[PDB]
Amino acid sequence: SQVFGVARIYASFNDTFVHVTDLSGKETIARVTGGMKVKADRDESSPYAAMLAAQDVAAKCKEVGITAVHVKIRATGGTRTKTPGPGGQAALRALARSGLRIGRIEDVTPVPSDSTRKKGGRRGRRL
Amino acid sequence: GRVRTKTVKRASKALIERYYPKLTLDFQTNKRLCDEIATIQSKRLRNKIAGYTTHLMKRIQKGPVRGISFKLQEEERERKDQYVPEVKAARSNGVLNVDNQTSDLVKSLGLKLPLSVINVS
Amino acid sequence: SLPATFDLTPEDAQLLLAANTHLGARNVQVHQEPYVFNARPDGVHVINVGKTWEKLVLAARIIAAIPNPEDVVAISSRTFGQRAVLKFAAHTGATPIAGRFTPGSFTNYITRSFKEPRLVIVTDPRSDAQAIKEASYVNIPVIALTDLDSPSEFVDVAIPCNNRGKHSIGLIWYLLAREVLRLRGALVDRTQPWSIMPDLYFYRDP
Amino acid sequence: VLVQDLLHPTAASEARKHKLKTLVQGPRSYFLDVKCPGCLNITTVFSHAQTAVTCESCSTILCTPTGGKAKLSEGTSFRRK
Amino acid sequence: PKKRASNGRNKKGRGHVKPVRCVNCSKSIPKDKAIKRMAIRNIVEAAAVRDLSEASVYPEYALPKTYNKLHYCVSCAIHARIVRVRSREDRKNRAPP
Amino acid sequence: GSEDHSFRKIKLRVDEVQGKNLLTNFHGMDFTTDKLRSMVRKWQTLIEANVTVKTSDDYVLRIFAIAFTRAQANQVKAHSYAQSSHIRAIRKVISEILTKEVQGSTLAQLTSKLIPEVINKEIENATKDIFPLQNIHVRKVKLLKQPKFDVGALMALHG
RNA sequence: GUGAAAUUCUUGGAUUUAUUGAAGACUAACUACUGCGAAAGCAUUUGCCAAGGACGUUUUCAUUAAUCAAGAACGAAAGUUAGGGGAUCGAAGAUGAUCAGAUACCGUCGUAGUCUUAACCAUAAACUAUGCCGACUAGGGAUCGGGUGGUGUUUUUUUAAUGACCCACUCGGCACCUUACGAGAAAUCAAAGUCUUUGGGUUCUGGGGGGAGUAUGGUCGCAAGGCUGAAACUUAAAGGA
Repeated sequence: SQVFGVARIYASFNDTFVHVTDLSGKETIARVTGGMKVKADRDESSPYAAMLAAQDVAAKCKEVGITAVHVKIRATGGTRTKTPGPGGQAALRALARSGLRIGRIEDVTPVPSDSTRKKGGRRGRRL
Repeated sequence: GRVRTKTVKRASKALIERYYPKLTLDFQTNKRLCDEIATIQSKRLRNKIAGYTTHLMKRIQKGPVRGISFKLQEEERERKDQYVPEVKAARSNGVLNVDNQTSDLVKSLGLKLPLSVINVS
Repeated sequence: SLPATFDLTPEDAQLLLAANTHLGARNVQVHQEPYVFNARPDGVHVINVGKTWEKLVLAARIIAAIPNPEDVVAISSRTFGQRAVLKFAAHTGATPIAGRFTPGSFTNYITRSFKEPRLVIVTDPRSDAQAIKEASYVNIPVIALTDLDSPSEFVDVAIPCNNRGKHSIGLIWYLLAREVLRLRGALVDRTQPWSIMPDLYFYRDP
Repeated sequence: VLVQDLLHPTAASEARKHKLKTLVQGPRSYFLDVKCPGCLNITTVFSHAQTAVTCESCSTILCTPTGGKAKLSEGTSFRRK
Repeated sequence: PKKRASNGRNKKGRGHVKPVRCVNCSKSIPKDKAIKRMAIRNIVEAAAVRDLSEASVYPEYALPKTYNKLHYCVSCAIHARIVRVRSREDRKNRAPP
Repeated sequence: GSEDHSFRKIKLRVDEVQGKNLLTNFHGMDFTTDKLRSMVRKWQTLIEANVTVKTSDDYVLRIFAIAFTRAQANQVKAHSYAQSSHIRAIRKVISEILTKEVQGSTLAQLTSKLIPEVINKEIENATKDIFPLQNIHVRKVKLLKQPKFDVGALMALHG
């Protein structure tokens, strides 16, 4: 006896997203970016913005009757890092703190099979 | 600290060799004695030699302490030395065990084997 | 030196079938040993099962080379051993050296338990790696007690057994000696038994 | 070793050492008189085929060529020589 | 000085190699020299895992991993104290600890 | 319901409504990710698959059979590698073993050869008579050229 | 995205995820005091193609060989000429950063080039900064390739068979340790040893520091440029350990 919205988190760097949808996700619901819960504008990726941010995800999920939740983590990804930033950790523990249930966890970080030539230039990024 | 010194140790460690027998732990009976023996400078120095010594006879008894032996510990090693009796004589399993590949050289070498051995991992 | 019975008598297939010494090893047959009877289709090397009475009892005249057996030792540093090599040191000649070997003890005039031998020996040539080297030096013959496993360069003869646990490490020197003694010493010449057990010989405490 | 007769060493050390060093060189390959079962015939085959030879004519097959030594079929006595 | 009987790295019979880009330097740099490491950790962490197998709807699931390799310039390898400076002799080692 | 497939997800798509109960047709298959990137190690051969295919239900499907070498139980060396020509022979095997369990066909009839991982078996027993192998997936599986609706060819998948 | 930043993407829902696709690029870990090539240089797999080293050899020919001014193949990359390719990096150019300035370092994009066919150029710290042939000195323990011997280790299948293995030996490597009898300015060197007890064979090079590998001529190249290579003038040190 429960329903399941899908998470749809992500934290590079300098920002992070708690972003609920349906389990299909052609529709969406309460999306929360970092800067939003911090106007320093400095630390937009903070172990905290995420923290008070996730709690928006169970305010506007424990609003439109999302009991419970399955949960996705994405890096940048791409070319980039594939080393999850702060975010995703603090979220993954604040989301458990907000009554929410949890189910099926897994990365999605977009991996390439090579090719797109990475930025910087040969001799590199450098201070 | 409280950390001992050469002049001191190496004065008790020389002493402890001869005088284990007069030898004690009431250290106030060594203190006196430790003048009749060494030809010491001072009173302070002298009270720090015997302090150390009593740190030897209080642990010697407890057991074998290190790089120091005085004709009394070395005669309990010709007394503790020796042992197992009987020496090795198998009856009980007689035949003495002889890998079963242990028959070729010694069929090509002697006189009497009372042997034990692995008919074939 | 063909004799008479040193020859197998009425019991040399009965007593090592409860102890395993024909056995070899897992997926391992080391180019460096005639010292593997075939090799079966289900598991495992059935060590050749007639030639350890060939280079564990060369191994007994070579000495017979001691005028004074405490030089005739037993080399080690294991657990199941410290109760057969300590012990080869008791019932005849030898300083036991199990546990501390005493590194140098054969390199180099500067140590403790002092060595200057002429045929030492060596349980595990994986535990005893310095009669192959403390010999590839200067003038100290050696003898490894050469499982399917013993770099053979410079321990010039073979001494095969089996050590994957259990007994036969200690309970095998026993045979170096018995039969070294029946050249020279004091025991007795088919049989009038031999007053220990191969089931004194095992542990002392786990 | 400070020394050794290299004339004649062991028989051992040759069997293993490479064909072209036993001192005087000599081959390993050698021939092998085959009764296919049907006929009595006896064809003189070589240990390293390169050719499968047919047996005599029965048209049979015998021995496939591989890296070095044929793999001979089932029937074949293959007495060596 | 020569420094380094290889040279730096891993290349022989082999003449020239397909290079890699650094996660960090973001430099380029052949797959010899490189200096590769698997972190692998539990997405979860120690502190929380208790609030996870707690509030899950799973009577346990398990705890799925997080795979990845990691490429480094040698510069950023020392700046970030992955590789150090091993005296001269403790070089010609090659042990994890 | 089970926990042995604990990994691996099903992509379903809604074909049509009713009542409020949207029915469904199979979309495709996925592994978790992770478990793919795990099963791979350093130190050993990696292989790969594929083959497209006209089922007959007339669906066009591409499948992926990843598969490793395993060592031997009893194998000095640190490894477990392949030779190469043996791998050439390894991939070709796989091709047939999959067209064959795809003609012998349908999505519905196909589906319950993916759930109980029976193709996985069929690989190992044509392969052993080569090489050892482990892990052997299908990893994926994706649609292309699925034909026209046929409401109940699907409403026959329910009751 | 960072040392910390900001430029940058963000209902036109990025970053994440799933799976499939497309394209050109590379050949991970294995991968080492190890492989082969004249050097440059070469790692996914298999098939042709011809080449070659080392051994082994009671085959052969019989002094044919050593180094080489002239001359003639190859020559990293960059760069050029015209087509193809144009993922990624990424001088140049633009940028936001930092900074007293910052035309640089840091970040994001980015032609050209990286890749290939066909043709040029011929330089490099092309590095063991050590010409090759040879011949002789002093110990070792490893390894790659062969070959020889051990009723050698497993494989077990019935014994063999091979094969992996062990060890014994050797010839040829690619190195390493240790001594110093020797050599050296020394640091160090089994070759930089056998040199004032001065000489086995021969080809290149240098004779203080700069001026300067420039100016000139002469020449190869389409160009970049190479090879050749002054002097006047100036100067008591420049340098090695």
